[PDB]
Amino acid sequence: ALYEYQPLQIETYGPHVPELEMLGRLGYLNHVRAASPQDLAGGYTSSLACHRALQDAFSGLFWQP
Amino acid sequence: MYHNSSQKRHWTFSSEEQLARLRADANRKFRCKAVANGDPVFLEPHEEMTLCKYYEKRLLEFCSVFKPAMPRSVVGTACMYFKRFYLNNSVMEYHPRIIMLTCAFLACKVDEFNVSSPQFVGNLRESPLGQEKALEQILEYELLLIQQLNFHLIVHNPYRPFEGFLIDLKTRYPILENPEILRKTADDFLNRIALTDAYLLYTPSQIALTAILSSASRAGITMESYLSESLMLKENRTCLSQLLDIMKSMRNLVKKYEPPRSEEVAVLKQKLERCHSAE
Amino acid sequence: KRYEKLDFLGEGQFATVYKARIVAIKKKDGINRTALREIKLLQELSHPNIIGLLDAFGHKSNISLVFDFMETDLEVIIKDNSLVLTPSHIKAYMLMTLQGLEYLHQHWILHRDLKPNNLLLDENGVLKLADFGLAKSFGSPNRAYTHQVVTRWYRAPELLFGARMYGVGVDMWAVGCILAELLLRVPFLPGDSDLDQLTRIFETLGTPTEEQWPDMCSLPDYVTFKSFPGIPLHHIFSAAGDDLLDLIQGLFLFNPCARITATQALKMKYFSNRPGPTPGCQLPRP
Repeated sequence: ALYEYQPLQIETYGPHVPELEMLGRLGYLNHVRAASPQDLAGGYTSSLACHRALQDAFSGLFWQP
Repeated sequence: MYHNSSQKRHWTFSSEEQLARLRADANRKFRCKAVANGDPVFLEPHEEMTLCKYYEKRLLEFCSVFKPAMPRSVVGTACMYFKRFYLNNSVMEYHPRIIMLTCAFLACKVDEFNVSSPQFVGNLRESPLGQEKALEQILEYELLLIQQLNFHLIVHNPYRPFEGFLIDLKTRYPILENPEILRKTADDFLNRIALTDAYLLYTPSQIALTAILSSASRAGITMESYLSESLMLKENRTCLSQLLDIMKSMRNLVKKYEPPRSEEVAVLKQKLERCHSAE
Repeated sequence: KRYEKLDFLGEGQFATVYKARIVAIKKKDGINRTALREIKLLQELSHPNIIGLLDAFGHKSNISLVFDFMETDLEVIIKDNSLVLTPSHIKAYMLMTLQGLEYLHQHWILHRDLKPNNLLLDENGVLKLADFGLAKSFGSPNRAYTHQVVTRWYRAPELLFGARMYGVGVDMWAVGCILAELLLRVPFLPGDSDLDQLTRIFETLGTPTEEQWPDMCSLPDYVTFKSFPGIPLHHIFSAAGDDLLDLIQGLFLFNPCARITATQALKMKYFSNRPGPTPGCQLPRP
């Protein structure tokens, strides 16, 4: 009865959001404000903001009541 | 998140006809109470709608001059609370002047915009006694408002989605060289969209994208490749057609939006005051 | 309204809790901001390891929140000297905590009050994150937060150094402290003040350096501490296998960015390895 990680299956009804760790490589973080040293020291990265904003833009773009 | 939100589930309606039916039911359900208690004193649904449009404008004015600076998120939430409230309630039963302030008051708490009661009612242009009366009325209706919202307090506004699309366009759509030239006109169109029933009929993402593509169309920029190439709707042509029809439908709501006329509002205000004098 | 009002369960600062026919009801500023916080967040969340808000109602400026009735919490389990916490039990508790937290973090909400007594268990041994009175959305740059969140014993060093902005690390550190309390059966880091808390962290885990935590000195309440070596984790957790020490290590990374996320924690070999997590129905009951 061993555990195996399955990702959370949540239908977003919108375009694919790139993974948080890929945002730097894909060039998204060039268009979000840099997290300050104090922000970074607490674990707040510009990648969080950017990822939240893309997810909100794509959430339910295709959904119809 | 919008895609599993109460907003999507319970407060995004199939059509204007379905809204008009909720509002019509509200108007006749009040009339049936007032007649059962005890003439042309009663407002017709189209008159209620004119007053609600007028008070929604007064809610925006309130939130715009509110010190300390109210975040757009709180204003969006308050305006949504106001629209939702008057789907299922008559302006003849609950005065929209009180409900609109109670909307702003609740929105400030829900959106974690920490203001004390006195600094809230400090923003009203009334005597200290008037502000204390206003506060007592807001406290009386705060639970009523929450009940009529069915305790669905999180509102998804189009503003974050709007930010997400601008990041995406700047990253993946270099054909649009500077996407920030769309911001002012796209914001102007978002404001206009907000005056309509759009917030009850479309997703925040759909609203945000409509604003951006409307602003693009006014600029002369034909950016249908963003939908087909970047959003990958060239694969799913029906999903593309469905999306273009939502945006057309939303552009049509804004074109056919009539603002309340001064002389009309004055007459319906006097009529509204007369309804609340007797109850 | 439609609730029998059976038994008294407890009292708090902002509310009082009663058992009702089975559910738990929690009864000039207006309606309590802690009550609104719980209503507004739990209405938007639906996950087996997050407490369900079944109904809300009241009168005047008083509301009653209706929840699933929970039988016990981890604090009762940990403090119960009779019941033995096997490695399988610990894994199960941690798995559900993390699955609830993965879902919560996916929806851009921090709990910010993780501790054994906010990890409620039902009769079926399903663990739920409860008490969303301090829970808050994260990942917004404009939003400013307070550093006094999380009860002191479970508070992460970035909070204790006055982090205004933070992320899932505040929950994951508390998850490490819960794990440590499950393994030791006593609070890991029982500090009597914000300075005694930081001391106990650094005396146990070592004083972090600019290598282990690049920008630690930029945090507004940062105080330079005596450089301790810190007790090797295998000396603290004598019975912990290497997989569990790797989990603990990752939950207690000083750098909150490096500190493992709920999803990363869930993907760690600890959760995959033998023995498997105890099924809910077989978890120990006080």
